[PDB]
Amino acid sequence: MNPIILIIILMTVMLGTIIVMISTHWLLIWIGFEMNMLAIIPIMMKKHNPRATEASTKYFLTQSTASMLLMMAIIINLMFSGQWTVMKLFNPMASMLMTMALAMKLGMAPFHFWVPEVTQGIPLSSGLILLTWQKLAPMSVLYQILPSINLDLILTLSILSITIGGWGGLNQTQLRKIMAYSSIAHMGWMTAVLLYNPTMTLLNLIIYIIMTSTMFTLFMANSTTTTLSLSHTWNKAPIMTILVLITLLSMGGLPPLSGFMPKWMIIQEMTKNDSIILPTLMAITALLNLYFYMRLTYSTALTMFPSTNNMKMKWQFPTTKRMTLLPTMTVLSTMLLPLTPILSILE
Amino acid sequence: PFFDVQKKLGVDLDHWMTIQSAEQPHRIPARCHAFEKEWIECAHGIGSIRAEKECKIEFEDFRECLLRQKTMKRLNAIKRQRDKLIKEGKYTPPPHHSGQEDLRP
Amino acid sequence: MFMINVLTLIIPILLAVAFLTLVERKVLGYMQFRKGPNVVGPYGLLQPIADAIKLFIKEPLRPATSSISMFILAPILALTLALTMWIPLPMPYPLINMNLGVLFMLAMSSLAVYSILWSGWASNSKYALIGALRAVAQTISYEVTLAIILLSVLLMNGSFTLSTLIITQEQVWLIFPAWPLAMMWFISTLAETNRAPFDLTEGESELVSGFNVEYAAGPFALFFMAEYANIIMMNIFTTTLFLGAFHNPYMPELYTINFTIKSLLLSITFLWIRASYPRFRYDQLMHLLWKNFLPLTLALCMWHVSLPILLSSIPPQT
Amino acid sequence: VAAFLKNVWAKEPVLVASFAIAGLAVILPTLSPYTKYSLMINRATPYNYPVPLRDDGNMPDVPSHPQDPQGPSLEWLKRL
Amino acid sequence: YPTKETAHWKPPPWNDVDPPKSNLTLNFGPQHPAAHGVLRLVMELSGEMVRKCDPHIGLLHRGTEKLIEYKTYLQALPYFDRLDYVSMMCNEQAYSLAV
Amino acid sequence: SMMRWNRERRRLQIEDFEARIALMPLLQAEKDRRVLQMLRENLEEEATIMKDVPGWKVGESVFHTTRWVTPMMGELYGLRTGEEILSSTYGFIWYT
Amino acid sequence: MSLVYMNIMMAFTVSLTGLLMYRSHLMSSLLCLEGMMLSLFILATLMILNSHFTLASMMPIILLVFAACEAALGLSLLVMVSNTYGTDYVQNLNLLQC
Amino acid sequence: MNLMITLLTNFTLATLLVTIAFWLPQLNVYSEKTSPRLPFSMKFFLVAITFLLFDLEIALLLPLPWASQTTNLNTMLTMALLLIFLLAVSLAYEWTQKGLEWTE
Amino acid sequence: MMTYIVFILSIIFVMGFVGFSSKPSPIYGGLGLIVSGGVGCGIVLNFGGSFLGLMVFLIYLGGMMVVFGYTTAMATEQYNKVVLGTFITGLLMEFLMVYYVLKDKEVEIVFKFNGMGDWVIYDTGDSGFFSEEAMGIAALYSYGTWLVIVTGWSLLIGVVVIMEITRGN
Amino acid sequence: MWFEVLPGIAVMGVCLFIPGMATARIHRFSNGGREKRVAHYSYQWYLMERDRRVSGVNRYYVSKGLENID
Ligand SMILES: CCCCCCCCCCCCCCCCCC(=O)OC[C@H](COP(=O)([O-])OCC[N+](C)(C)C)OC(=O)CCCCCCCCCCCCCCCCC
Ligand SMILES: CCCCCCCCCCCCCCCCCC(=O)OC[C@H](COP(=O)(O)OCCN)OC(=O)CCCCCCCCCCCCCCCCC
Ligand SMILES: CCCCCCCCCCCCCCCCCC(=O)OC[C@H](COP(=O)(O)OCCN)OC(=O)CCCCCCCCCCCCCCCCC
Ligand SMILES: CCCCCCCCCCCCCCCCCC(=O)OC[C@H](COP(=O)(O)OCCN)OC(=O)CCCCCCCCCCCCCCCCC
Ligand SMILES: CCCCCCCCCCCCCCCCCC(=O)OC[C@H](COP(=O)(O)OCCN)OC(=O)CCCCCCCCCCCCCCCCC
Repeated sequence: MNPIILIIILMTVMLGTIIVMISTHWLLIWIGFEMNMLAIIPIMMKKHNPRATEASTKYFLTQSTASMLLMMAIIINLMFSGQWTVMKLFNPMASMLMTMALAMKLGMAPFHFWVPEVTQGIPLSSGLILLTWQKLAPMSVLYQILPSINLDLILTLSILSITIGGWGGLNQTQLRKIMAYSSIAHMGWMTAVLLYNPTMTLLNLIIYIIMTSTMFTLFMANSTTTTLSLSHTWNKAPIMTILVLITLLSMGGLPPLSGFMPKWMIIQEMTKNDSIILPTLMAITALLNLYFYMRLTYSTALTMFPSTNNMKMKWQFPTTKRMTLLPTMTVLSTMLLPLTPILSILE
Repeated sequence: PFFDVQKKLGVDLDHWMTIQSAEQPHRIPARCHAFEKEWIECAHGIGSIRAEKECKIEFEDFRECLLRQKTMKRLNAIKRQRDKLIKEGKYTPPPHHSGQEDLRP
Repeated sequence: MFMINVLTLIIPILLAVAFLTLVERKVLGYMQFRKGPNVVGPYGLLQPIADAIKLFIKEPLRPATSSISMFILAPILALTLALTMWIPLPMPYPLINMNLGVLFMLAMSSLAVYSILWSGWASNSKYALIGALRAVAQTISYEVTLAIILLSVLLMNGSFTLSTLIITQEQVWLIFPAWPLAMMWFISTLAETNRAPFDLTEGESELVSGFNVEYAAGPFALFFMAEYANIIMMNIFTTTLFLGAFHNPYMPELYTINFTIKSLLLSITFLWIRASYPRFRYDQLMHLLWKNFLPLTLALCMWHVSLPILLSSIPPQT
Repeated sequence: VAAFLKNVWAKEPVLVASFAIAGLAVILPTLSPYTKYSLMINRATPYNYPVPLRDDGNMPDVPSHPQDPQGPSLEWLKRL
Repeated sequence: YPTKETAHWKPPPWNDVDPPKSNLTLNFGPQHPAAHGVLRLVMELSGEMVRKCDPHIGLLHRGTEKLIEYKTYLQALPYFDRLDYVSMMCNEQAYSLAV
Repeated sequence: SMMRWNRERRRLQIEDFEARIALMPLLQAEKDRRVLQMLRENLEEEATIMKDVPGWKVGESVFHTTRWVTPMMGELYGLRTGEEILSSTYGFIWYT
Repeated sequence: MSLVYMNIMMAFTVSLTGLLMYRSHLMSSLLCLEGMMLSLFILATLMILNSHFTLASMMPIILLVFAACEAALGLSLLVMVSNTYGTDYVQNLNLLQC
Repeated sequence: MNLMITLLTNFTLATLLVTIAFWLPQLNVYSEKTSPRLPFSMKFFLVAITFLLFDLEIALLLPLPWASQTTNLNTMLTMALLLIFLLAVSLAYEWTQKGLEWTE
Repeated sequence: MMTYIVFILSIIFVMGFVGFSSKPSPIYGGLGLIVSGGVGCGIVLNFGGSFLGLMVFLIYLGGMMVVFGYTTAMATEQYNKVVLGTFITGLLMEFLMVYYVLKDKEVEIVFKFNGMGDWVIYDTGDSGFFSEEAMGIAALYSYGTWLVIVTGWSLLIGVVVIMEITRGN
Repeated sequence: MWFEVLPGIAVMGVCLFIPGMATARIHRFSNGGREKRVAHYSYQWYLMERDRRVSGVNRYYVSKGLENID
């Protein structure tokens, strides 16, 4: 791709997300999602192989279905309210349709069925964009419609997303599919606390984006798309094994790391509202996420899988890859739990 | 993440298409202009939680302005009783509901 | 009484289409130093009747079709659109006096390519489908300049009303402020109807028009007469659009004779262009559209947007 | 700026005419004396009803009748 | 964890690029057979382009220059009018100059 | 030529609009009496029809307000013939 | 409410279940998607004309333009799939199962 | 209603002439005649999508004869010239990256 | 019957969506969506949306379904049970809905719906010397500055996006 | 010579002359010897329906002047 065209297309993705964030009109929300999808489709087809075309086709179909259901929810809102303000909805049917449409845009279960395939079919930078930047706009729309969101619907979507994102990654050896099922589980965690305290939703979103950006930046720096190719990191760059160790122990919710902070604050705010069983089932289900995280750490850092002879040639060459913000994203995804009351800036 | 950039910069990007009572071209009134103005001027500043209960009557009048469901239900009742009285023979339509009276203006 | 008006529209359309074949063969005859038909009728006037009776009893051609229902619907759609493009034409009064007759004609002429595409789907040839795709791409290509030239002219009209376009040109022909739009319009309407030098289905530069080829086609007379209804219609629309005549409200026959004479001269100008030039290659008229007409059409579209504002000559809405 | 312009007028006169017509369309209403009159005619076209005012007692610039002298006049539109 | 159902799953390629897993051949004829009418061409088209053009001739092969062998010189003269039948007396003149 | 003629056409449009404006008070008065005539006739026929129904309030407002609400098409042409209905509800849309 | 709104909603759900149940082709999926868009256009237009809400008259144009650009993107994806496999069948697009 | 009567008459005349032209040459009983994927082009699809995109830009340009009547003429003239300029920039990008090639 | 003309067109609209949504072929699917777009356009035209109906004909049916048929001619090759069965299933469901709402004058599938014609809910006013729908569409330029900016930017990006992904390199 | 095409052009011109002259004479016959009322805008239809109501014979084209008022 022409780098001028790449810069304009990434600015168009960011512009669509900004138009969803800053606008007060439902048509501009829909325009922003259309702009976002239309611009992100060539980011997925950057390499032009049949897997990227398949992934972009599946992504187009799911996001197009979600966009049309979103416009139907907007149209039923215009029926029962005669206006266009992006605020609470004035019909539970429009609320159900918009919650389904935003669940399809997030890839929350049971609409999760595109996320591992589409994440597998695309490169690691485009997968990073899909799993971090594309979560910002539908969570903003869910942040603005939460007086109208059905409780049972969003909690069913949340627990089904946590359970399916837990049992999905336990069978996987591809790193992109592991990050995709981790995306499903963490979006369940984010929407589970939304009607209770959406500041903790924003906290979980920011900490998840930092940790996912750390993991995809490590995967781009090591050029590893499978577990077994990530295993050969110790014989090439031994510091990267330490970094994937501390980041995967972070994403599993282990203290004293910063990935403990979101789920601890979510359990902390949901038990204020007299819900004990639901965050306990969420917390027990997150052990599956930590299980395949521990599987990755055993395969990469805590053991040494046997390498090949051609690694000796790569010993003689350093990394020329622009590892942008990788030390900053590694430190902020591990050592932020002493700064847990920093969450008040998101209020 | 409702970053209210429009109110921060003072620019108007989409507040004009948002409601029916906004400044329309050639001052065209909407069919529920008064009802939406009453519901908005009721519900302004008191938040959603107080607006769902303290502005329920203006909201009901505005919803029944938009959808006209109570009006159509009333017309269904009147038309059904009228057709029943035509079927029972106890009613004849007047000359001004038959087309034989050469209308007013 | 209104059905009488509909029939006195649509039956003389078919008679004018029938005698356009005679006028074409005669005018192409004398422009080629020969004569057209003069044996079959007195001065050849019974040539279209003889030819229509010949075509209506000639055998259905040789083969069968891929889709039967679209093979039926493509002449039905072609004739229906070719007859419904006439109803907002003000001459001096339109049949259906609609507020958006310009946009109606542009939309129903955008619908006209489905007859081409369904006749391509209907024939069993995979090569006639390619030729139908090339003709569809040609027609939808020149629809772009049709739309933008039409918009640029209606910026001096004030509305989409075709009857207002007679009121607009009471002081001057609208070809005088808009002759580059008029000449690009005339060539683009020439390229809409698959008319020479742009007729690639009925000529060479074609992969399927090739002497012992396949492709069951329909009755040729119906597509032919829908095509000539489109030709006479687009010339009357160009006459109304640029060369709009004087209209006395108490004597409508003055405007009727005037637009009739101008439309006849403009259809003879179609006949006189097709007997003067070789055909374009397909990429040459794609070049003529996308790299010659459309830059000038966008430039003149900006010009006719900004020109009534800088001259204080904005036409009224009503 | 002179040899390139003659060269592109020899090679591609269609595009030279296109950019010339487009450039005049852009820059000419900013140099036109009649652009103000377009605004003045469009705001003086009465699509709606001129809804009258309650005479509280002191509105000297609002007339009491259409044919009164005070009020926005259209002598410029008749005369031009 | 392989199962009975997910047994046919081979692992994906390393660079995620799969192998891709033609051009048109046209028999040609002149449109209206009045000028040439007896031309046959076998094309190899590449969309718009022409990759190979194979003219098939002999469709008007009459065996003129075997019929000449069994006729006299005056009898062989009118075969030359019919070779290039828009260049009649030129071929007459060429055979005349040869004899 | 188009400058002179479109300036003349805008002056003629303003003349037609001021004829409309000078006629609008009379037409508004006639339309007020028109809709009040039709609502009063519908109220009288409701009074002579809706007697057998228990608990019916004749002329009951479906709105909680006492503000004048603009009459609907069914509120005026509801108890009348279908020809008057069609001429009021698709007359201008279907007109030529 | 209005009786025609029931039919336009049921049309959207019919084209939904057509889009939510594939048979073979991706083109039929895009046709069901644009039928969904068509029903959205009609329903939005009937509301905005019914309300006499003037500034939302430009909204169905924006819906039509954005979703036809969406449809052009979908047809380009279909073209790349057909250039890969020869057909637009959805069962050829199953490489990403493993 | 006059329009629907006219469309019904035109569709009926079209169907009647098609019914004639498919059933009238069957009256003369002839003999029974017994003796006895297309290559995809990227350029055809690209000129079709180029039509569709510029037709959407035309669909934005279509309310201009009404938009000239506004009172905010500086804003209206700016956005009108901006839409025609975006159509021109779309054509320029379609030019210079060799999109309009062999169907130029 | 004539007072229920928009309802009759809406029933033909639902029947057309059942016709192509059962998906016999992309060719006949495109045909059914063309006929459906025409009758839904008639629904729009009978409320006073003349410009929006002609936008359906000129843009939707005139450009986009032309491009869908153009691409379908380049995808499938020219020459059942589930299609016809789902067609008659949708036809039975729709005529049962029609029979219920015509015998009861109130139905509740998801929302409540009237059984009379939709002529009742119109307005009894005039607009003057303009179409309100035409003036609201004309206001895309003076009022809708940001809307035109984002729509034109999305169309320019759409041109760039189609040239990037169809290049294959 | 060249004027031999003029009978066919004359027949085609008469066939183009028939629809417009026909609709002009039908609009004068159907509307009281005058033009058909053009109602593009709702004010024109409002006045036209007012004319239909004030004529008494359910016709918009029956004009009532100063003889109708006292
Ligand atoms: C409506 C009534 C009739 C109208 C007139 C039409 C009748 C005459 C028809 C004649 C027969 C035509 C048969 C078909 C011919 C098709 C080929 C053809 O002509 O191609 C077009 C040719 C194509 O170009 P070309 O092929 O000749 O040139 C080669 C081009 N390159 C180098 C790119 C390969 O020309 C055009 O496109 C011109 C279109 C119209 C131009 C209008 C000019 C306006 C100028 C205004 C002033 C500009 C100066 C600068 C600015 C000044 C400002 C103050
Ligand atoms: C309420 C919240 C509101 C919003 C707050 C902010 C949200 C931040 C969301 C971050 C999303 C990041 C998406 C990916 C980075 C964006 C730029 C981009 O696309 O970079 C990829 C780029 C492409 O280079 P290319 O050559 O294509 O690489 C493939 C190999 N040839 O280059 C590369 O591939 C280089 C490899 C390294 C790239 C690392 C990029 C890290 C970016 C994220 C930083 C962390 C987020 C900011 C801090 C937290 C904020 C909440
Ligand atoms: C394969 C299928 C068959 C193919 C062949 C047949 C179909 C194709 C050819 C016919 C196309 C029919 C087009 C019908 C609508 C045309 C647009 C239209 O109605 O425009 C005219 C006018 C709008 O202008 P305006 O003046 O503003 O309105 C009156 C206000 N005084 O508006 C009016 O005057 C409104 C009049 C009442 C509304 C008329 C609605 C007609 C019925 C619905 C459409 C029927 C056709 C369906 C198929 C269409 C094509 C797919
Ligand atoms: C400022 C106002 C707004 C301006 C924008 C609006 C424009 C309206 C017209 C729309 C045009 C759309 C398409 C434009 C494409 C331009 C680029 C181009 O075509 O470059 C290629 C061309 C050489 O073509 P080639 O690659 O050989 O292709 C085969 C063709 N024979 O290269 C060339 O032919 C060279 C073209 C560039 C030089 C032209 C100079 C014209 C100067 C005219 C006088 C000054 C006018 C003031 C404005 C100037 C703006 C540049
Ligand atoms: C808006 C206007 C539209 C006008 C459209 C039509 C234009 C052309 C009008 C007609 C022009 C003149 C026609 C003359 C035809 C030849 C007549 C003739 O002489 O036929 C001779 C033939 C055999 O007769 P026989 O008895 O053998 O003669 C030997 C005598 N020693 O005898 C016969 O063949 C028998 C008689 C045949 C007569 C045919 C007449 C022409 C019919 C054309 C059909 C349409 C006519 C117009 C309809 C509308 C106006 C009324």
